[PDB]
Amino acid sequence: QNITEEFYQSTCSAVSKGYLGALRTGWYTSVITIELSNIKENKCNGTDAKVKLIKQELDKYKNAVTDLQLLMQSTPATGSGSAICSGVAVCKVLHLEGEVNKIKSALLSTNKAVVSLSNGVSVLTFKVLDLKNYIDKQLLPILNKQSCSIPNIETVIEFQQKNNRLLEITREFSVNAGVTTPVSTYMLTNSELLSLINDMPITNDQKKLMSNNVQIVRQQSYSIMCIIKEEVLAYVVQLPLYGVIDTPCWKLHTSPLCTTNTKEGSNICLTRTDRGWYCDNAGSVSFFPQAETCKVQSNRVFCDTMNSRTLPSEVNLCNVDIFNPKYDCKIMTSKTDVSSSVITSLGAIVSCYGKTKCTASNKNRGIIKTFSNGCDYVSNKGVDTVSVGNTLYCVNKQEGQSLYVKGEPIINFYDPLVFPSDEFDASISQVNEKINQSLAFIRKS
Amino acid sequence: QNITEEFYQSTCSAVSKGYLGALRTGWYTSVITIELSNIKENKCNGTDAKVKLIKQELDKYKNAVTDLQLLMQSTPATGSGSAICSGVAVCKVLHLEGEVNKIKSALLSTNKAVVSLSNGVSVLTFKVLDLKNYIDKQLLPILNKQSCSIPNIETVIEFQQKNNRLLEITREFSVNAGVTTPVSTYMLTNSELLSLINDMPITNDQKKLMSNNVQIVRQQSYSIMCIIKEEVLAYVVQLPLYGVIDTPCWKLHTSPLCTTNTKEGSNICLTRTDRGWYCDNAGSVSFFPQAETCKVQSNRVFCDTMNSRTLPSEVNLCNVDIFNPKYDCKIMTSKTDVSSSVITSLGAIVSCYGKTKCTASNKNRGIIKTFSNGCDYVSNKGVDTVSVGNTLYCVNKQEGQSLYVKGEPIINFYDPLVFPSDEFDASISQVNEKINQSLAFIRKS
Amino acid sequence: QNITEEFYQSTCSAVSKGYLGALRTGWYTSVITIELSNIKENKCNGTDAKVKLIKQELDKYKNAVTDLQLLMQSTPATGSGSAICSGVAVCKVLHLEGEVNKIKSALLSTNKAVVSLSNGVSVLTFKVLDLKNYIDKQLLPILNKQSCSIPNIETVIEFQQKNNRLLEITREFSVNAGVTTPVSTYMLTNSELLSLINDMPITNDQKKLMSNNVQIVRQQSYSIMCIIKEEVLAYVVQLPLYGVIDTPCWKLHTSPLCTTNTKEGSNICLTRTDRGWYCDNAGSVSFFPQAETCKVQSNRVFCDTMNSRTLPSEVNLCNVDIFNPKYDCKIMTSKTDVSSSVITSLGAIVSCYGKTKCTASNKNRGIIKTFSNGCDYVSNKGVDTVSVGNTLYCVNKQEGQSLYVKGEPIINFYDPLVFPSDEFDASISQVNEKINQSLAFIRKS
Ligand SMILES: *[C@@H]1O[C@H](CO)[C@@H](O)[C@H](O)[C@H]1NC(C)=O
Ligand SMILES: *[C@@H]1O[C@H](CO)[C@@H](O)[C@H](O)[C@H]1NC(C)=O
Ligand SMILES: *[C@@H]1O[C@H](CO)[C@@H](O)[C@H](O)[C@H]1NC(C)=O
Ligand SMILES: *[C@@H]1O[C@H](CO)[C@@H](O)[C@H](O)[C@H]1NC(C)=O
Ligand SMILES: *[C@@H]1O[C@H](CO)[C@@H](O)[C@H](O)[C@H]1NC(C)=O
Ligand SMILES: *[C@@H]1O[C@H](CO)[C@@H](O)[C@H](O)[C@H]1NC(C)=O
Ligand SMILES: [Zn+2]
Ligand SMILES: [Zn+2]
Ligand SMILES: [Zn+2]
Ligand SMILES: [Zn+2]
Ligand SMILES: [Zn+2]
Ligand SMILES: [Zn+2]
Repeated sequence: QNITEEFYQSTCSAVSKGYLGALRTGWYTSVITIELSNIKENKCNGTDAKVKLIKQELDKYKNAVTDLQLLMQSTPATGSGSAICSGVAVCKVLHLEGEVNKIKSALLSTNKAVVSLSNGVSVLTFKVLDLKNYIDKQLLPILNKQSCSIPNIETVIEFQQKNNRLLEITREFSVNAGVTTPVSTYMLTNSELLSLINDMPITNDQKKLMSNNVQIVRQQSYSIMCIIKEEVLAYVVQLPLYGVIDTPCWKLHTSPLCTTNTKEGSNICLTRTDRGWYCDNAGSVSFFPQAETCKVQSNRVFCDTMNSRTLPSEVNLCNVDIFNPKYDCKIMTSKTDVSSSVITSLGAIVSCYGKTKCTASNKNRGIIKTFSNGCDYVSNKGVDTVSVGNTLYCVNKQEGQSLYVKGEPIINFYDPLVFPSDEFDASISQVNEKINQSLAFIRKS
Repeated sequence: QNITEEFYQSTCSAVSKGYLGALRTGWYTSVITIELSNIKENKCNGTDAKVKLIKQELDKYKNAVTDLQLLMQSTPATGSGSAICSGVAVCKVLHLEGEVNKIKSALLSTNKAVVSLSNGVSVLTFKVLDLKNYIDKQLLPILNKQSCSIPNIETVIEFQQKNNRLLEITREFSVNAGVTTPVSTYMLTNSELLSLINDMPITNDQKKLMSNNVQIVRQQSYSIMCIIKEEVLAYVVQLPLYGVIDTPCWKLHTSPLCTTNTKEGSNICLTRTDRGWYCDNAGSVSFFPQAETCKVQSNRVFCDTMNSRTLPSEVNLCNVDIFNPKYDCKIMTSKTDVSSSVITSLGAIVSCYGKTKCTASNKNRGIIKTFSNGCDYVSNKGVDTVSVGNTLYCVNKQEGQSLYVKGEPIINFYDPLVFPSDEFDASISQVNEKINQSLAFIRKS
Repeated sequence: QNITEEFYQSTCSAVSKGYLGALRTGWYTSVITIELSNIKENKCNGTDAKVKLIKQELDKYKNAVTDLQLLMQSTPATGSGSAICSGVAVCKVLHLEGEVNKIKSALLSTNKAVVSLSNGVSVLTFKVLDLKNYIDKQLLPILNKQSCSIPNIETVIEFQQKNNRLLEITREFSVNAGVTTPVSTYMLTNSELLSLINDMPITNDQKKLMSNNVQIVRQQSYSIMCIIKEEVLAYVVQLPLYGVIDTPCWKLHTSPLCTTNTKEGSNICLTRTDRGWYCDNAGSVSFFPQAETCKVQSNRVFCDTMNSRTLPSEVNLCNVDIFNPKYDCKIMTSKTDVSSSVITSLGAIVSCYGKTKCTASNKNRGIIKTFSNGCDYVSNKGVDTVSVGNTLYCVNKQEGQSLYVKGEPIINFYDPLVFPSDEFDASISQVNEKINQSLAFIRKS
């Protein structure tokens, strides 16, 4: 909806509100079949280039099938095994005797058909390529003789077009140990993907969402290779199910908050930790530390709960009351006062220290704000770039309202001498108790 | 052989035993040649589309050769230079005058031939593509006249098939600064790779291993571009030699071990460090911290010693006796009691703290175990998924025996007040001495 | 110029001097247009394979245009937005009404033309592909009838060659959300890149530099997709401008510096931090912590200031005087004495501790130096490999002069008992004051 921002001068942090989240909570698997031709090598009298070209392209069909066969005899484990158990279970059903015969019967007349497997999964099966029809009708009557018949150059070219998708799928499945991500258009065409989305047991408001963000759907999908058996090549595409739709999502941005003394070695720093995406999820907050686990389309966010952290909903109160022991508001400390900048959703946080020249300029007006020593913030309204030292950042031109929450920087509440300057993932209340215990050691003496 | 597991309740860690390791200790280089045609651009009377198509494809042959030439005038350094010295030394020999003339003579009649270079290396050379034969026989008599002769569409298509492998190799060598990894099927076909494996100075038991794991061999190989000189395109493929075969390998899994007090801010945590693959290697243990440096095929492990750490064999005794100062059993400490789970080889470790809902469910039975506060473990026998908060993990369905080693969690042996909660790569005996020194400061006062 | 090295025995660090740097400080954008044909699907009497092949390839042209259209309706945000503001601003100008009509007029007769946009940018526009000319002249008179005319197989093949570049560009723009990097030869051919370099407002000495390192230029460039409007496909290529040329650049290499006591648990370690590339830049030093932000061609370095840190020029004095509080010479401390090696530009630093077998061998001479416990260094003159434990490193064979700066290891100046063994990003003067404060706590008692 409306993207807004709030910069907290007290903690040198910003929160971008107003995002609508789509959290993946389930998987929808689908079987993709390719009708193959069970043929063995045949040698006949061949000389003219058209016979050679067909036999050359026919061998690329042969090596592609054998490459997929030795891939399933020994399949190397992948780091995606903890996320593909839903689709891997489907490949084990197809390897059972008689199960490939079922999908082979349902896809006898149409491209799409629903198939009830022997494991209780009513999966939707597609036949995206038919090589048995082309080889047995156009190639076998030409090559299964004493001397090879002469094929036309149209047949040589038409067969290279059909065989191409098989070769490209074997290429991806071989280099990725049968589990590929994202799902390419070779694994599933955009036309096939939209038709697959439409047939999903999801709401009409949810089908419009996945259809407008098909590239994000591909990046959050898996393609799993199953088995080759009885002239059938089958592989499972594992598509995301977003059980959480239109949930509030905020992104926390943090920057170092140091003191501004004039002698280096006499300054202490403080920075909020656990920056990233926070979204309401099932009575708690799902935090996403990794940056690539949430795809954004500027109004919206698409996250995967596979790489998330479950936090109490009180964690959002660290932005308004950080000194409350009721919520573990975590920080890191040091004595490294180096200047930096963070480009937020509607502006930029600037931490300027030392002799560094920090500024924000407009392309046609020039320098419109020069930052002093400390932590500050600037809106994107009228600002194009932000320069910190010899580094120039670009400000996001997204429309929205920024709110500057003025307040005393909390680093000024700390006596420098007894400060813990080597804390990593420490809570605010944790550090204060460590300071109260270290001050008693000076009180008695 | 038999994959087994041992979960240590005292240290919240699991060790997966029974893996057979294959550690790379050497390199076997091989020269791959492509016979090129030394031709310059020729212009003749051309109009019909077949002459244009040949000249268009002929220019793609020309720009591909010139692109490889300017790549060798200035070749950017790569991060693989510390691992390709064996193959880079071979390219420098070919750049010597008269050395390319030798391999050009040995490959005069056959595709494969052994060549003794001028540096003491008896390397095996392959001729995988012959473009000089096709250009000089089928194209030059057509184009080296006053007016161009009319080539058939079979020639136009047959030349695009042969020229394709050259264009794809130049594409990989250009984007990767002459050093590509893994070695694609364009650099070396599966047929050429198996034939190359067979001719290696390794045991017959070792040839069967590399032939059943060709994809892992590709991922642990390098393709290095040499020189283009005297109508010859040569590049070295650097293949792995596994001097260590069938060595015991165990994978250590660790999870946070915290106390279970009811007031947050009064709990301390502890976690074993240096998780990853450990393998016996030459009287010591080779530890692999990076996750991608060891490829697994579920019975076996394929690691590269390039990114390994050499540890004394006593490091394995940290799983049975962690408090022994004879071996530096390292841990990290904090006060961050956040729930998490780790999917092991035969089960899952669960560290549950706070209000987090941790559970393990079966697809048809439902919740079969609910974890309480602390660190626990569950077998894969009967378990399909593990849920921690809003995150659901998939359990590996590998067959094996798990062993639950009961014991008091070592975190209970620590007084919370004087605990060091900010140690990173500290030893157990190191921390205890720091606690004995900090307790004396309270003893005197 | 001349690459030299200096190893500091006192700090276990090496500095490789003599590199000439090229720091990117600006962007030069250019518009790349592809003339498309505004056609809708037409159905006529078609049977022979040539009509089917044209209509099949024509649909791949249709889906490629529609895929680029739905990509611009909703474009996912990328992590490169902070570096593509220069090029993104150009795409917004083309989306204005009447602006695409201007470039469409300038490119009416030639491939290249300068166009003054409605935002003050005098950009250079290229027309690299003309599909409207081929479709409207060779395909529309064949297909826009009652029954389809029979096209020759030369037309079917000639159209697959022209349409291929469009399909490959749509593939890259779709998987990368309209912002691709590096810029492939499909986005911009080597012939087009060199011509684009030549027309740049840079010095003749600067054009020779970019032309000899086109692959590095591609890796530091961006390709941004603009809009499809009025039979024109336009996208911006953002090329680097190196405002800093021939600047001195040094690379700092660090290795752990531990004590050599015989009882483990009684040793302390120390390591300089902030290793990487340092270059003089505008009166300060630009430090590059990330390894991939600087491309090297062995004489030269090509860095991007987008991911850099601005430090005072006094930071170089940490190599000759580390104990001076005037510059924050930062270190990290621990008690982890594990052996390791670092391959430098002209040699190798070796930190050998414990029972580890550290050595440096020559291929024909064997072991030429055996390292003892502590930190040492070896030149590349006569050395081929360096072995530490079960790990073998390769030494860079670059020509240059090494200088061994002898000195007492600074770790011996520290009393082990009161040492801070858990400091991360701490300054030398910071740690010494923490030791002076901890010794007073023992002085009074
Ligand atoms: C967003 O802001 C506009 C004002 O520009 C307001 O009219 C609208 O109601 C806001 N949307 C929501 C969901 O509050
Ligand atoms: C064609 O086949 C015959 C056998 O039917 C064989 O004798 C002859 O050599 C073949 N022609 C070739 C191989 O060119
Ligand atoms: C593996 O376990 C089986 C029991 O299922 C046993 O018969 C076999 O000997 C074991 N293998 C080894 C190498 O001990
Ligand atoms: C063909 O070649 C002749 C010279 O031999 C030249 O005069 C003529 O223009 C050419 N035809 C073209 C270029 O179409
Ligand atoms: C590099 O070293 C050579 C000596 O081998 C010397 O002649 C030359 O002047 C040096 N270059 C520079 C720029 O100092
Ligand atoms: C050819 O077109 C005619 C109409 O003009 C139509 O009746 C006929 O069925 C077509 N032939 C086909 C579709 O094979
Ligand atoms: Zn069929
Ligand atoms: Zn951020
Ligand atoms: Zn030959
Ligand atoms: Zn693990
Ligand atoms: Zn035109
Ligand atoms: Zn280095």
